[PDB]
Amino acid sequence: DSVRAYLKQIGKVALLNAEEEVELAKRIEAGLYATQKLAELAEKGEKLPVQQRRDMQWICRDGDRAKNHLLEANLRLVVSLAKRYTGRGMAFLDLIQEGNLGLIRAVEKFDYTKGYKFSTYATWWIRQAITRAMADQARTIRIPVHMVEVINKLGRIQRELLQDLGREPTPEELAKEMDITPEKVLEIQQYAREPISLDQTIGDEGDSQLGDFIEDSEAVVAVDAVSFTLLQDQLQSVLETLSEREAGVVRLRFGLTDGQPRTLDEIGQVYGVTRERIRQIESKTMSKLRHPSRSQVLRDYL
Amino acid sequence: VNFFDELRIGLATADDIRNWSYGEVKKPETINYRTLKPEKDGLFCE
Amino acid sequence: VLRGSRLGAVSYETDRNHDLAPRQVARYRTDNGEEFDVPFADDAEIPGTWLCRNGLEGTLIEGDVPEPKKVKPPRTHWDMLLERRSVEELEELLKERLDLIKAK
Amino acid sequence: QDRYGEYFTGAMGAESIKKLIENFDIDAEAESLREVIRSGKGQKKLRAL
Amino acid sequence: LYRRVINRNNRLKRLIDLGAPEIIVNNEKRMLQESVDALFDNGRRGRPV
Amino acid sequence: APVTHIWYFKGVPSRLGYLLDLAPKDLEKIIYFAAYVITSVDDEMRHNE
DNA sequence: GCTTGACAAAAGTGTTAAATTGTGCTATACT
DNA sequence: CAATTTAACACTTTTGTCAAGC
Repeated sequence: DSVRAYLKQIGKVALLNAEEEVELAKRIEAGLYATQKLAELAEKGEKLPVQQRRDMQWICRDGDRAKNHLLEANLRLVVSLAKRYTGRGMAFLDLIQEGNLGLIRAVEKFDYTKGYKFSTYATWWIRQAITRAMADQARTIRIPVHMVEVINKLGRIQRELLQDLGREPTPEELAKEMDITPEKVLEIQQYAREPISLDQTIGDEGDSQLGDFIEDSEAVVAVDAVSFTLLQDQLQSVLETLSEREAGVVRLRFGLTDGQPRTLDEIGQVYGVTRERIRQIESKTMSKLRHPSRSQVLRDYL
Repeated sequence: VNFFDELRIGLATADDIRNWSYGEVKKPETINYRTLKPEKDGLFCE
Repeated sequence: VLRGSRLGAVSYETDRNHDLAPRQVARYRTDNGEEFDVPFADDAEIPGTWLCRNGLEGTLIEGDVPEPKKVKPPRTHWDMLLERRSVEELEELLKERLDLIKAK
Repeated sequence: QDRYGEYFTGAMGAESIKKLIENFDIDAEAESLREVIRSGKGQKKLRAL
Repeated sequence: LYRRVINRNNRLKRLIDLGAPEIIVNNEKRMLQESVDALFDNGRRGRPV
Repeated sequence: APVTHIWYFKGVPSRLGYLLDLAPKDLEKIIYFAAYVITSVDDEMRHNE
């Protein structure tokens, strides 16, 4: 396995104890403030003496090394905490890495003045980071954290209802035990579904996988498409039978040229004409067109 | 088209890869969960 | 047989080149020195910064709109520690540690 | 590395291979292989070939 | 598969930012290499996902 | 971080493992963060001191 | 051949209110 | 929890319908 190498690596360093963590944290804080004092002096450019310069350059680097040692000491704890979420959603080593990020944050916020063990405080951040990573990255279609929590609650009460009533719980029972309307619980139910791989083995074997027998409902069908190319032409011919002005308003009103359904006011700029005359012309043209003498030609593309 | 004489293959120095691409995939998300539109800067990004 | 679909609604427009609309071309330069072009429409204003093919954000070549858009650096380790302790406590701890290395 | 960091450089992973081939002279290996082929007798000639 | 790469890659881009210890960064780089290998060949190295 | 293309690392022959004389098992350890490899050694400076 | 006034439902104004989403933090000890 | 997005509506404006006529 690719994980056993990590298990071997983490055994290099030994576990710490309370007082050791105490002076480690003290050294980290002292080194951070030493860096701050370095910056403060460098802002003025104050002459840090040669001996004090080396002493400070040692103390800060020792603080960084203490941070590294403290981080490396708790990898066993991180792995142990991450081991609880194996087998659902995310890979084991991904969970270990997210726990490592959580441990890094815990070390960032760890306080030694409290006198508390690092183990108790780390376990909060490590668990939080593992849960966040599992929620964000465990599904192809990403659902937000709140919806993930709602889905987990739905599953929990569904299992409880199944155990109690001893039967397939209808959505009404789920709603009653969740205090939510049937529609919302149904929405959560449908959201919780996982997509099925398009490369399955439908057919009991590998002759067809899944998609060799799926038809596109949005397919381009030739007979319709060609018909459309004719319809335009027919209209282009039919609108030619009308007068120049009568044909223009219909073309501009429906935008056969540009596509914009120009309002009457816009069409009023053809001659400064008011909306009412343009409406009258449009109605007259509509009466002319809908008569069988012209409409019978087009009465199949409906 | 219909003007081929031979087809050749070779390695890619990642300059060809950077030339082909129309943009890098910053994020892993594919599509929104309740709405079914693609997520920007991720897979399926428009 | 099984039936499927996408969100990509199809259109039967036959106008491959029937209609031509005006456009303007903006040019952007990336931080690494690569340059790209984008044919924007002749509408409103050209955006100051654009996400280019290489993934870096590039600035308009002409140069305008000096707005970093509300810079906000992340919480630094020192600023992250300043809450847990008082400044006087850190001064005292640093002084104590400097005594240890003085004795060495 | 601590003792003699100024004299030599080490690396691990794919970055190491990249850095190591960045200065790799292609001609030298071919010349050496040809010389071994014209010089070797047993399996060494086979490996060079 | 592609997604699996990104999740690793982005994580690496964060670990280098805050100066993580060498062990974590090496582990992340190993994960990234394995993910790319799976993307190109599932089962060539190790056991396939 | 850079990654190695699997096709040329594994396959018996290993195209990379033949381009540079590293043994097939040597590459596996270097690539998968198991063993260090010396990228460059300043021979002239070492001989000088 | 075409225009003004009286009305009307429909398409927006502008802000607020409700739902949704991203985010840091939990200190008995646990390796 | 604060930030972001979306519905919600009391109301304004653009737009479409009649009766009349210079």
